[PDB]
Amino acid sequence: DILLTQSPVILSVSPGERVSFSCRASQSIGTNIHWYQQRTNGSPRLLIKYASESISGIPSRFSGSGSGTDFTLSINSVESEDIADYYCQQNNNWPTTFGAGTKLELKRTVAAPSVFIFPPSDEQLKSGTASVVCLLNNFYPREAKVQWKVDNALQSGNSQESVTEQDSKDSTYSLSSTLTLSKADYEKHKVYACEVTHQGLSSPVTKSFNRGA
Amino acid sequence: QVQLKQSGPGLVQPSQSLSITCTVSGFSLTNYGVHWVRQSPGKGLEWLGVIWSGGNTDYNTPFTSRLSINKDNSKSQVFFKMNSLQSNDTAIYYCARALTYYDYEFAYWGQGTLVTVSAASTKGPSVFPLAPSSGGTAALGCLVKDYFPEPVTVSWNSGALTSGVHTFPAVLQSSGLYSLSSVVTVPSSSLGTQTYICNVNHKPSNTKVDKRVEPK
Amino acid sequence: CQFDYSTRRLKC
Ligand SMILES: *[C@@H]1O[C@H](CO)[C@@H](O)[C@H](O)[C@H]1NC(C)=O
Repeated sequence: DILLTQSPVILSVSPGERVSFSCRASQSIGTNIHWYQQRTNGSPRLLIKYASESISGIPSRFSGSGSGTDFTLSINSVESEDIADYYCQQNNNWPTTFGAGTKLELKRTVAAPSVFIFPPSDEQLKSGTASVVCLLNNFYPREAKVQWKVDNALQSGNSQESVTEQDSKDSTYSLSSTLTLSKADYEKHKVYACEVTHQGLSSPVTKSFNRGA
Repeated sequence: QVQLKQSGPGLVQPSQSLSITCTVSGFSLTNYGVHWVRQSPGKGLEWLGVIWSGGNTDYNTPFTSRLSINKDNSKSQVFFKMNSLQSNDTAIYYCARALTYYDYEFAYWGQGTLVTVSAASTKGPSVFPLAPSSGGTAALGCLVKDYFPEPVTVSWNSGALTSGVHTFPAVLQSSGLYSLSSVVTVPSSSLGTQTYICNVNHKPSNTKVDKRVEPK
Repeated sequence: CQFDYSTRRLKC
């Protein structure tokens, strides 16, 4: 099988810059390469066929070139909606094979998160479990720390984080941190607090509530 | 309007078989071949096979023995079946159509079918409100907890509310069950006027839940 | 990087 090597592994650029994806084939394949874009939760989207030929409905800023073993996909001016993974495909040689992909990330100005804290609903407490949720909304860059404290006791190992992919409009991230306790432990304490550290904040920001109100 | 719609996601036991239906529209199966591609953590995008216009099939070498593709032209359906699934066969499976009847330039894709190979049981989720308690902007959401397998879809107000919606990736809990939250920011002055409902669908368990989220 | 079937994105 033909081995397609895509470089680099991750591409980080700023809006408006030109950007080039590379696809190198293990042997000459002429111009029999196709490019695909995959957005978050999407199916692959055909961008370029046969190294350079255009595809109906694809913005003109996408273009391709190359022949033999070295191929290039270009975006002459990347937009925030181009945030995606990009794959090449060869079909000069059965069976058709795909490269491993290049992830395109977009830089932008630092944006501090907006922090919200959610107590567990009375409905969940009937099931004997308490989920406390801390939301960090629309921030950049991705790195962030969430520190949980229950009655000033530092929580460790009993929380989980989930981070969205870069937003297609403003290029920010959002983060959820879920602290999971048992109902018995939750009813034994009053002050629940998440402290958020981020580059866009001059000081750590703490959102807290008292069980009850 | 060429479209490919696949059957829903589901759980398959180890060593059991997988079945997926691809219903096409905007073209006839007698004029175009339908390809099958999967996308896994182990091997990324992987071409599996194809059933051509006349009914012939080609299978990629490592699937010659456990792959089978059929179709019904009149009903515009293509049937994908793979035997002896193992854990690393967990992937998203697509049907695809090329630009021409003979080529491999995949211009049209199905929406994908997440197939999970696991011995576990299917379990529908519980949905709990993230009730709003800064700067006129209130945040609220839904906690979709304790389901298996992936995926679950969340919309807001039956698709009418999309602005400011974040649906976080599912995370695996120690129980072997998934959990996620879906949030949205709204004007706080609309909490007493507008209703906010998250529409949760866990197709693997046929669980459909609408959760109204209110200030507590 | 590795494909993540939850988000259909490469996770590195
Ligand atoms: C699954 O495991 C088998 C056994 O080694 C291997 O041959 C195959 O390539 C694997 N498939 C993946 C990782 O998608």
